[PDB]
Amino acid sequence: VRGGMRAVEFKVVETDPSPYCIVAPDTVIHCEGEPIKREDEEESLNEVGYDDVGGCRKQLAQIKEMVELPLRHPALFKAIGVKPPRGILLYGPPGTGKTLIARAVANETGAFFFLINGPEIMSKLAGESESNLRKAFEEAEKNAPAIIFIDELDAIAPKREKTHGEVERRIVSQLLTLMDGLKQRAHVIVMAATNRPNSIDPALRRFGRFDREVDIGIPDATGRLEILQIHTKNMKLADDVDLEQVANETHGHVGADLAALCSEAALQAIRKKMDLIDLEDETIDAEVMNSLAVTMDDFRWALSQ
Amino acid sequence: NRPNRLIVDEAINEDNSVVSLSQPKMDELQLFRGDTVLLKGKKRREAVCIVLSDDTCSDEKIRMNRVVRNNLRVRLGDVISIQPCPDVKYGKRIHVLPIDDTVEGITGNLFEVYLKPYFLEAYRPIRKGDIFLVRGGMRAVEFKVVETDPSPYCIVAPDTVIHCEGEPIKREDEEESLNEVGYDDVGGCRKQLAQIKEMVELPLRHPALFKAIGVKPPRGILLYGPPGTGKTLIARAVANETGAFFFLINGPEIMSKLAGESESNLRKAFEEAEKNAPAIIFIDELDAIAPKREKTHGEVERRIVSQLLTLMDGLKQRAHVIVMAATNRPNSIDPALRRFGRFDREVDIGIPDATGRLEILQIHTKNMKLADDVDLEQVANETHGHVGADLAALCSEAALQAIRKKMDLIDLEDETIDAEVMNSLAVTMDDFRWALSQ
Ligand SMILES: Nc1ncnc2c1ncn2[C@@H]1O[C@H](COP(=O)(O)OP(=O)(O)O)[C@@H](O)[C@H]1O
Ligand SMILES: Nc1ncnc2c1ncn2[C@@H]1O[C@H](COP(=O)(O)OP(=O)(O)O)[C@@H](O)[C@H]1O
Repeated sequence: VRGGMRAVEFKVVETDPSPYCIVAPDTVIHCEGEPIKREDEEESLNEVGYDDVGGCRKQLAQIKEMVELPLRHPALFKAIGVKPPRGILLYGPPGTGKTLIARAVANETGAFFFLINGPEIMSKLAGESESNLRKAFEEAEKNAPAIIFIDELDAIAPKREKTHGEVERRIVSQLLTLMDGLKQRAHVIVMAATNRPNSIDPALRRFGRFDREVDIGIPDATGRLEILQIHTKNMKLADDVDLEQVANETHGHVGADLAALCSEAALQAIRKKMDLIDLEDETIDAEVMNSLAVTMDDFRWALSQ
Repeated sequence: NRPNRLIVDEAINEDNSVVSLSQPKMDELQLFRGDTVLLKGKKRREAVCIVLSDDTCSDEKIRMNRVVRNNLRVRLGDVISIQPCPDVKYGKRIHVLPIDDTVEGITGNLFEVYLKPYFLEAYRPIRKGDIFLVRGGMRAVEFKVVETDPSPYCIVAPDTVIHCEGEPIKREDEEESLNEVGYDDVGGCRKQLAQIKEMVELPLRHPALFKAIGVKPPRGILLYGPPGTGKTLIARAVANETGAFFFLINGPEIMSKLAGESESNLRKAFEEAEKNAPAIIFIDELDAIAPKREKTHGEVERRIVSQLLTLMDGLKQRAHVIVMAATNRPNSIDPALRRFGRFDREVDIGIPDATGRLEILQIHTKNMKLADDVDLEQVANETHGHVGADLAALCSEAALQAIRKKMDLIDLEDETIDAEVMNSLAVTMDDFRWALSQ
């Protein structure tokens, strides 16, 4: 159930007409004050899903079929002799949803996920850095089927003309080795992200490595409208809010932009309304957050900064 | 929902005894042009002031300077209640002492140099426990009201006796010095401050909001502009002004530690800002740490940036902590620092305009005695491309020049400088002329 700028998950502990029934205007509803703890096999809905991605469609269609078999039907490859794609490279400017896309495909496919971030790896001491890459790959395999997503890849593999360092080079090579090291039982796929080919070390393309590529462009008008909706699903929008308009005027924006736009319009709304009445810094009351509504005026303010 | 509850906004009048409301509010409250009022705020505190009208003030808000705002224990944005106080009467005795860390360095008769001028026929209303500021002798002295005869409040009239029994009380933790950076110490920037202010308003003043909400507040604020533009000053003020915890990081400083010892510091810094959140982490010369573009080169130089990137992405939590950095321009910085969740907000602090300099000039001459011939508007008018650091240097030089001609030749230096002396000395337009001509 969505509201007060967030979503609450509820479990049906028992129904009178058991085990199923319809909740009618007369149905009494008990809600005895104690919040149950989530059970391992009960994925939170607050998780990334294909339904949290907008704009991409053809790209998702491709990626989906690419991982379908290896990540959902591993035995197939134990019995078969064909090779599934091994590395999927994601092209596009920042805030395009590459990470979001990779995280969803994983969740959405029950796959094990492990995120690697260049800046993060590249800040470890020399040697301590590679030990991590290996420890990472090594773990993704323990829990395969799994998806290893290297975030800012070019932060690790730029070699072209920009590489320089008896460590910088020692790392790439390490990544190359680790890549070729794949291929086994329940398969694990590697997904990386960068702004464009040119950034990456040509070696990473060499077939058996990142042999598949997907370019996530910038959304189109419809794409933004879509993205807008996704990021306003938990908030109360006034009737004057025209997302289509908002979508129509944000030409070259990317998801990260639109999300920021929504976040700002809501915080702006929170500052005029709630804020001035003043019911903050305590333990925010649901009813309050629930009544507050972002207005087209609030998105106007955001689009004008 | 209480016609007497108002949002404490900034002051137009720098005088410690006055607060401004709007006429329609003065009516609704039935208050007059000079009525003494009783102001209630936080930590069960109070203050007594004189209320004037302000056509630029809004019905809901109340303008009040940092002295009163502190006496009340409220920050801008906070709410206080106002009530009339006509029953107030002329004071008999008054005991006040200076706050130790505001008189170190000087010797002399403060009463004569400070109290006497400050009160003199102004009929300032004071409530016991009040702490007020007085400027002179090229510095500001802080005084606390230890006790008033007509207790707990009264007016200081030409007849009111004023005791000042020689012992300087020690400051109390929760009593911020007025000698601290404030929005009132910044001039020129306005729109930039307006932006930054609203950016940190919620996360730094209403943390729980984000515990209960799912929206993301800006995470990194990047400040663009040439040197001496007040970027550091701006960041330090927003922090103070918002009760936020502040932690300064300086590139050159970090980049001088041994390899590894340098990153350990960045982490230890971020790690501490979080301990005391809400907090503001200001990285000073950022480009001294993150230039990567084409100018980065070093199995340590790179290892640091990456470290900063990691630390940035590491943010996001309970009471939020915001990161503010400063550089001369985009180009200088590593493009990676822009990547949304990091320094996703930018603010360009240009060079002041004519009015901006006039403003800045005033701020840096508030503690000195200016002769009547001093024309700051002129001074402002001729300093075209100057920036705050310039104007401040200009003031500092004009005063030192004044000190060298006057005091200096009479010769009463190298001993324990007497307040009365420093207080009499006045910087003349001639002194600013000398400065502007070097
Ligand atoms: N197609 C999209 N649909 C919905 N949200 C998106 C999309 N693209 C980006 N976003 C928003 O922008 C943030 C983008 O960051 P991320 O997914 O890490 O993208 P990238 O890896 O390109 O930087 C996401 O967390 C999401 O909130
Ligand atoms: N807008 C301003 N208002 C008042 N003083 C200013 C302003 N800008 C700069 N200054 C003066 O210049 C010195 C500028 O240094 P700093 O604040 O560190 O600026 P920056 O970080 O750009 O070098 C400040 O301490 C202050 O005395």
